[PDB]
Amino acid sequence: MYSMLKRVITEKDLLRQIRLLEQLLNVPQLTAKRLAAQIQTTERTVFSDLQYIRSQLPADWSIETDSSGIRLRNQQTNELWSLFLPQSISIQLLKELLFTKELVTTSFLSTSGVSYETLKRHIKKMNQALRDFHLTIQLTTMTIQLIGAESNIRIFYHRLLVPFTHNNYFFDDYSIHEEHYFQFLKQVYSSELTVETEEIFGACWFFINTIRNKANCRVSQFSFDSKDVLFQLYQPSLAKLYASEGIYLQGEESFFAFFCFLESWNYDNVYGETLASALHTHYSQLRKSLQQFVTNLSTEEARPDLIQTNLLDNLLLLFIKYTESPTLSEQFQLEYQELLALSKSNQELLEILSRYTTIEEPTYFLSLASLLEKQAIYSIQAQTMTAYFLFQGEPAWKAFLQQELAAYLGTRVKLQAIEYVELSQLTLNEADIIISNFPLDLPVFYLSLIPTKNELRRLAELTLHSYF
Amino acid sequence: PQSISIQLLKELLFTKELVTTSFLSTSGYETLKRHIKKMNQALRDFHLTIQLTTMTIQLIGAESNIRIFYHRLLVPFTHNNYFFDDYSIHEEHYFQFLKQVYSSELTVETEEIFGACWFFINTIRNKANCRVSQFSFDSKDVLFQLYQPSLAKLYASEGIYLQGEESFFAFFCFLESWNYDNVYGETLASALHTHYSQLRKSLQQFVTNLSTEEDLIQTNLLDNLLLLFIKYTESPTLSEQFQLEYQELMTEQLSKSNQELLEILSRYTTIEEPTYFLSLASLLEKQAIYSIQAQTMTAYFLFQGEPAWKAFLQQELAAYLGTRVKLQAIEYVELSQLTLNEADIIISNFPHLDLPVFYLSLIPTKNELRRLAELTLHSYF
Repeated sequence: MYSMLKRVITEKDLLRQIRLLEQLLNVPQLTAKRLAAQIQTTERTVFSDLQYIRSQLPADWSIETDSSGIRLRNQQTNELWSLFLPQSISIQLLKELLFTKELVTTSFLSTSGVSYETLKRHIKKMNQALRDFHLTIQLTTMTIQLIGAESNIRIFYHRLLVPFTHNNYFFDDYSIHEEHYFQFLKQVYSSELTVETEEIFGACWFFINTIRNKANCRVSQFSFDSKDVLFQLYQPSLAKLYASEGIYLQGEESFFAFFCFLESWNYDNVYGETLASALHTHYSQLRKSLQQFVTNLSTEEARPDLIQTNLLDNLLLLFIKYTESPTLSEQFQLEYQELLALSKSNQELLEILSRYTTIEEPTYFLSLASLLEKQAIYSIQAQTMTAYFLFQGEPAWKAFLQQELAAYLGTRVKLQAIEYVELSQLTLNEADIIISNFPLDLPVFYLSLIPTKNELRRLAELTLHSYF
Repeated sequence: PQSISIQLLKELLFTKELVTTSFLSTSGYETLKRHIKKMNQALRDFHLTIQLTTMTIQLIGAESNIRIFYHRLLVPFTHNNYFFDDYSIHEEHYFQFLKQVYSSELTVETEEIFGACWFFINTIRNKANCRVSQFSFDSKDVLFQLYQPSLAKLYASEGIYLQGEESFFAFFCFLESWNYDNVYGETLASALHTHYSQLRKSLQQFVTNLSTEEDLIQTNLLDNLLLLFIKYTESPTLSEQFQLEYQELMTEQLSKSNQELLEILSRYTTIEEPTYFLSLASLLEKQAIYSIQAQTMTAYFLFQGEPAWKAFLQQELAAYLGTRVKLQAIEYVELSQLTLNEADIIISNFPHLDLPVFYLSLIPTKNELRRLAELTLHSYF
């Protein structure tokens, strides 16, 4: 979330205060002094932290404190983060290691204000969270450096800084650089290679790749195919984007930049005609195997509608992303928290992915496979619950109430009006319920004649196994 | 059981006049005058009142309003033996009556327990010699004729012969239990078409003229209004008195148009103080309009994170939020260029302070799914 940030701040008081700050931007209610539960500390410290914060807010911010509680008000949000984050040594150190491969230790001790042994002690802590990304900061009396494969260095920064894509402390004058990414998207969206993408994710990649290129930290050590078709199609417009920062991309950098862009592509996409035809013409082997797979999944769950969903196009794109570079696609999984009947049939997906590529721990991939499958199946499944509806009282109001309830319960809950006589029903499944206003064996949800706010909370709650 | 109140209801439920000493001692005069004048403040809400003399205890006002009050009082108690001695036996009689209707070409959907409870009360009141009078009705009315034989047979099962006014009133209790958005059997439908086609023609002009006055014709408004007009024209007096039952509902939940409705109404029946009719009519319009508005709020959806997750989550949010809510995926770009209305929210997990944002966690908790439902409530109710 900001949780990468949280793992990398080594100063606890400052982390605490960062957690306080987010609290009062995130929740524009009044928060109670009692909030201290949410931050997990004493109210005492909350009050000391607030005063700490107050003493250094820019003029147009304020924190107002009373009986009604605590609240942050302003007469833009990242100006607060730009004030507080650089107060942390570990963030200062990561900011400098993003822009140069190596720092002079004495010169960083000088600007941070700390002793070598103290920095050693912070860097030990930081190295515990970098461990997962396959990185470590080495500290000598001469040099401070970020050791690890350049691809993994960039993925870590991307995870860490994507939320700060509009922050001037990390990306000096970001808006001018983002305008370059916007211009590249316009050209893409206005051509027949148009493709939908996550633009903040894209733009932050553009920023990171530019900065590492200017600091002479180049990527390598991954397989790709120089002659890959999608790569060749997009290479020109990616060359122009990076050209706008005075970057020329050598062979490896150029594929990396393209891979980063590809990772930003959405599912259920709308592809321009040149992209479409390239995907129909140059990936017809993968496609056909996935077609077979989707027909066999549909057959095995007993609903041929599946074949008319986007599952085929989504799975193709998933496989493309993985077979473009297994080294990279694997390493890119670190951007996120890697958190039965499909999983059996997914052994066929797993064997198809041997046929084009090799992969080691496919758990993340299978889980994306599953999300796409599950998604497809839910787009076509009918209703997964029957809200049985027994209502005695004024007929006009029953009919209106019935209609409001069905609409509000959404398109997966069937609301069926029944009579007492008919309720001798062995049509009940672990999921189903009866809604009633009449006292009445069974699981019954009682509604007031005019449903209360409480009744409707609990009612939505009990639909939840039918939705996520 | 020790509610002296109840206890007085019951004797007057099952007995017209009381000897007051009988109650005075059958229970435990001045004390009773106290309980009655407090009772009497609710009674007034039904145009009822209890009267005490030394001689008798007596519920003054129309037998009709008494029975309506009892009905609001007991539809919940319909499967209770304290009020309805062996309800099981009696309800069985109501079920056979429905079958002789439901099997047959007179079928109509109704609220069966509201119906059963009317049958029980009308039985009780007739056997205790409290007759209704004091309304207007046509004995040769075709819907009444149609249902009279099956109703006569329902009451015959309790040993009752329906004396004329009691006949129509039992028919009306039944008619009042009929649902809207109904489906009618062949003989009922044919009656409807043969005796109300002109009225249907006039409500159809009305629905059109109302649909341009602000696409309603896709709704079921027409037939539901026909049914309203059918209930009402059977007895405006009884129609208005039965509104006493749900006073609560209506007094909190298109007025000029409805003058045409009244003028139409006036060609078939009297329209003296047609307050309820006007509230019912408004509630049908409301539901008809409701089903045809489509989207009343927009939830803009800003997501960054794993694209597979984006697509699943967008789908499931959209379904959960329902059809009256537009889930629109936007990029950060368009946030500044949103022209955004009262109801609208921004759902997100990328982070400007003062905005109608609802922050979602990459797997939303039951808890934040509760809150989200809440934000939609003014678009659904």
